[PDB]
Amino acid sequence: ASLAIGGVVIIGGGGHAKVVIESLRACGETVAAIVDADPTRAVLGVPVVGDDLALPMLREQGLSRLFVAIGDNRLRQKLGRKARDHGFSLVNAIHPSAVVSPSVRLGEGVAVMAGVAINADSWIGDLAIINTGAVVDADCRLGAACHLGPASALAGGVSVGERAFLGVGARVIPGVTIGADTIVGAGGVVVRDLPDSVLAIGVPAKIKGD
Amino acid sequence: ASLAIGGVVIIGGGGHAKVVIESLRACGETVAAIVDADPTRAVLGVPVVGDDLALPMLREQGLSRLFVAIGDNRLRQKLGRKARDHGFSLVNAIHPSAVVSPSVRLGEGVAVMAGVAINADSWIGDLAIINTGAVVDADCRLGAACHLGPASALAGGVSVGERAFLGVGARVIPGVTIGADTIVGAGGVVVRDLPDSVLAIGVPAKIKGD
Amino acid sequence: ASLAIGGVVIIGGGGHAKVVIESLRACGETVAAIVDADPTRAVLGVPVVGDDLALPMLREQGLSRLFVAIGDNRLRQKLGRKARDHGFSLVNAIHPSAVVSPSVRLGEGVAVMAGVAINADSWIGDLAIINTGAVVDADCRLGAACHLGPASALAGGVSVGERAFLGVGARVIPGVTIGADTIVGAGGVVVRDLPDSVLAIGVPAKIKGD
Ligand SMILES: CC(C)(COP(=O)(O)OP(=O)(O)OC[C@H]1O[C@@H](n2cnc3c(N)ncnc32)[C@H](O)[C@@H]1OP(=O)(O)O)[C@@H](O)C(=O)NCCC(=O)NCCS
Ligand SMILES: CC(C)(COP(=O)(O)OP(=O)(O)OC[C@H]1O[C@@H](n2cnc3c(N)ncnc32)[C@H](O)[C@@H]1OP(=O)(O)O)[C@@H](O)C(=O)NCCC(=O)NCCS
Ligand SMILES: CC(C)(COP(=O)(O)OP(=O)(O)OC[C@H]1O[C@@H](n2cnc3c(N)ncnc32)[C@H](O)[C@@H]1OP(=O)(O)O)[C@@H](O)C(=O)NCCC(=O)NCCS
Ligand SMILES: C[C@H]1O[C@H](OP(=O)(O)OP(=O)(O)OC[C@H]2O[C@@H](n3cnc4c(=O)[nH]c(N)nc43)[C@H](O)[C@@H]2O)[C@@H](O)[C@@H](O)[C@@H]1N
Ligand SMILES: C[C@H]1O[C@H](OP(=O)(O)OP(=O)(O)OC[C@H]2O[C@@H](n3cnc4c(=O)[nH]c(N)nc43)[C@H](O)[C@@H]2O)[C@@H](O)[C@@H](O)[C@@H]1N
Ligand SMILES: C[C@H]1O[C@H](OP(=O)(O)OP(=O)(O)OC[C@H]2O[C@@H](n3cnc4c(=O)[nH]c(N)nc43)[C@H](O)[C@@H]2O)[C@@H](O)[C@@H](O)[C@@H]1N
Ligand SMILES: [Cl-]
Ligand SMILES: [Cl-]
Ligand SMILES: [Cl-]
Ligand code: NA
Repeated sequence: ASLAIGGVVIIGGGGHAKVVIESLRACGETVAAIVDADPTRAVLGVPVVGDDLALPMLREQGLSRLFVAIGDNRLRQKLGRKARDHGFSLVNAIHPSAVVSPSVRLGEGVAVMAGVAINADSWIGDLAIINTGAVVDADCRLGAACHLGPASALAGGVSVGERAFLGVGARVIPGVTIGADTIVGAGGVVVRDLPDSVLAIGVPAKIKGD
Repeated sequence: ASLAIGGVVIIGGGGHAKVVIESLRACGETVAAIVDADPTRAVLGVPVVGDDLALPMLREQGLSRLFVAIGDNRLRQKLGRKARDHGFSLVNAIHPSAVVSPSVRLGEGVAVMAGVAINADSWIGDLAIINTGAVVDADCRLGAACHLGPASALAGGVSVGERAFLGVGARVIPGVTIGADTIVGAGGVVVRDLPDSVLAIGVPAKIKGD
Repeated sequence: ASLAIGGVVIIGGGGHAKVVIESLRACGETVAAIVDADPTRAVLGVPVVGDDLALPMLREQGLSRLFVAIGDNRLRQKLGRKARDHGFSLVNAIHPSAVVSPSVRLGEGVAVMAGVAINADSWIGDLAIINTGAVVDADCRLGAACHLGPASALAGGVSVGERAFLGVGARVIPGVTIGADTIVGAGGVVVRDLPDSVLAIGVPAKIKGD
């Protein structure tokens, strides 16, 4: 738990964390430490210092910036609130190759991976993930802790509910609203609104029941 | 109608205009004014000065560069001809993140959005839209006023007819020709030539009649 | 066969070569000559000097760097071995717009086109093609001489066998293994492992027999 001052604490030490670490370093930021539910190491050279019980120690030692690198959307949302309760500020991890329009509103704790484009007047909720190569056209609204998977695309005016997940290569046509907690499978093409809490797959995407 | 000299006039004041405005500003250009069929405001800080009846006034006051920011392909084509009749030059609106190969032939009034790649020896007709994240591989031929939607992709040697439209995430395999005025739905995967004036949807794309 | 010293020899003079030539020139490299099975010209200003029988002459004259610009995966693999037997080093042709993470392991003779992203801890075999706009998420393993077509995407932890081919816009969900010599059609969405030597198409991708 000997750290250098000033850097970013990461919650989570998986594959998603690797990619976030490399976005932060590409921006010139320093990653100080990881906390992981397996407290046993290092991720890309960043030390795993403990589990979430190490958060107060990290804060006391002067570290105050944090990113939640956990793919699971509800868990990420809960951990972001825990981190803020412990006095951390949630940074954004935006790869320098991402194109984020100057009229985009960004929340906090947002991941925006390499190759992303986000166009005019889009709003991006806290703790959203806009993954590698994803496209978000103008006037979209992305709720807190949703996840646009790699190579997915939203055409204009699409709203994505809190904690919704779009799989790799999913597509949404203009004006569509997708409910909270909804999953679009990989490659699904969404051509009408989706309610909350369903799973939709196919071209066109169709809701799959039990 | 008090303007600064030297900038670009925009026909259209919708969501597409927002994105074009931001491409032009990312290149260091100034947008002078919008003309919109609803002559009532501002779009991203650009004043709406009137409807298309204001074109001659704008030209007389020394403005001579124009972009047609209208998604509808036939309407865009008609408005580009009107603009040229009124003595405007049609500029291109190419986001600085777009990769346009040095052997690409570009027309005039072309939009090329953020994250696009256009490879060797492709030809891009006047008033085409190559939207956000779209890929155009080598040796493609894009007719005037066609529209490759966001995240769409053409493999090599594909020809797209005048005013054809490919929806978000559409794909075309090598060597395919798509007729004029044809629509490929979002996510459609085109594996054989399409004639003029049809609608094709699905993986693989199939023509949908009445 | 009068050449300038120091540049890259290209095997193949087709559409793929055009794109590779332009990646190399975008990096400031000089392309010295093409050898093509049709020994009859120039490709983008690069002289065709002969067929593969000209390799020893080229080496003797001091040229030692080579790229194999042949789309056919098995043929490319064979030609890369021939080139190395003749004393050439196989360079990589990585467009400057590609984002290649600093923990990616790259082989030799690899093409990485414009707009590609390759994330943390991915390994890319010799003579792989990562084509225009393709995305490779973290922890992927790409075998020698495979081809990820334009706008394709691998989510995390995907393994692609030697000489496998993914068509334009193909998608693979996390953790999937695709066998050697397997073809995924354009737009195919792979949701379970694929054995060697099959063809799979559709959303979801399904193996197509005779
Ligand atoms: C749709 C999904 C959520 C289903 O997971 P699951 O319910 O465990 O489903 P299974 O793998 O057991 O397959 C269920 C059935 O749906 C089909 N299926 C699975 N995923 C599909 C998809 N994306 N599109 C269409 N059909 C799909 C399967 O072929 C199977 O069909 P069957 O009835 O013929 O066997 C999942 O396959 C998916 O697409 N995940 C995306 C994950 C992702 O992209 N992650 C990126 C993280 S960065
Ligand atoms: C294909 C499209 C043009 C059809 O529009 P429409 O004819 O008004 O069709 P509807 O929304 O009434 O739906 C018609 C039927 O086709 C199906 N469908 C619609 N779009 C589909 C698509 N892209 N792929 C496959 N099926 C589709 C619907 O499920 C419906 O099926 P049903 O017979 O089971 O009800 C449209 O859905 C589309 O894909 N638009 C793309 C727009 C776009 O990407 N814009 C980006 C601008 S930058
Ligand atoms: C799948 C593929 C390999 C099949 O080639 P092929 O076996 O010669 O097939 P054909 O063109 O004769 O069509 C065979 C059948 O499969 C269907 N089909 C073809 N390609 C398909 C695809 N990608 N997805 C779903 N169905 C497809 C056809 O509609 C036809 O169906 P039918 O039985 O109703 O006629 C090919 O179409 C493909 O997708 N190629 C991708 C090439 C590419 O992306 N290259 C980029 C290089 S950089
Ligand atoms: C967006 C990505 O999300 C998922 O990636 P991921 O990195 O979140 O998932 P995994 O690789 O399983 O790693 C999650 C890591 O997160 C840790 N973890 C799991 N729960 C906790 C927790 O409560 N607190 C802390 N501090 N860490 C936790 C696990 O011990 C594990 O090391 C996967 O679904 C990927 O496919 C996807 N690309
Ligand atoms: C490429 C894009 O095309 C479409 O976007 P768009 O910006 O063209 O569409 P809208 O948002 O409806 O806006 C069109 C604007 O264009 C104006 N307009 C419509 N017709 C005219 C016209 O004849 N002359 C002028 N000067 N303006 C015209 C309308 O009054 C409206 O303000 C949509 O289909 C989008 O989903 C798509 N991304
Ligand atoms: C990745 C790309 O692969 C394929 O492109 P390609 O450039 O390899 O294919 P083609 O345009 O037919 O050109 C292949 C060139 O490669 C030459 N060639 C074919 N065989 C040989 C060879 O053994 N030695 C040499 N030196 N050259 C060979 C042919 O004479 C021809 O000029 C196509 O499938 C494209 O659609 C795809 N984008
Ligand atoms: Cl660091
Ligand atoms: Cl301006
Ligand atoms: Cl050169
Ligand atoms: Na892209």
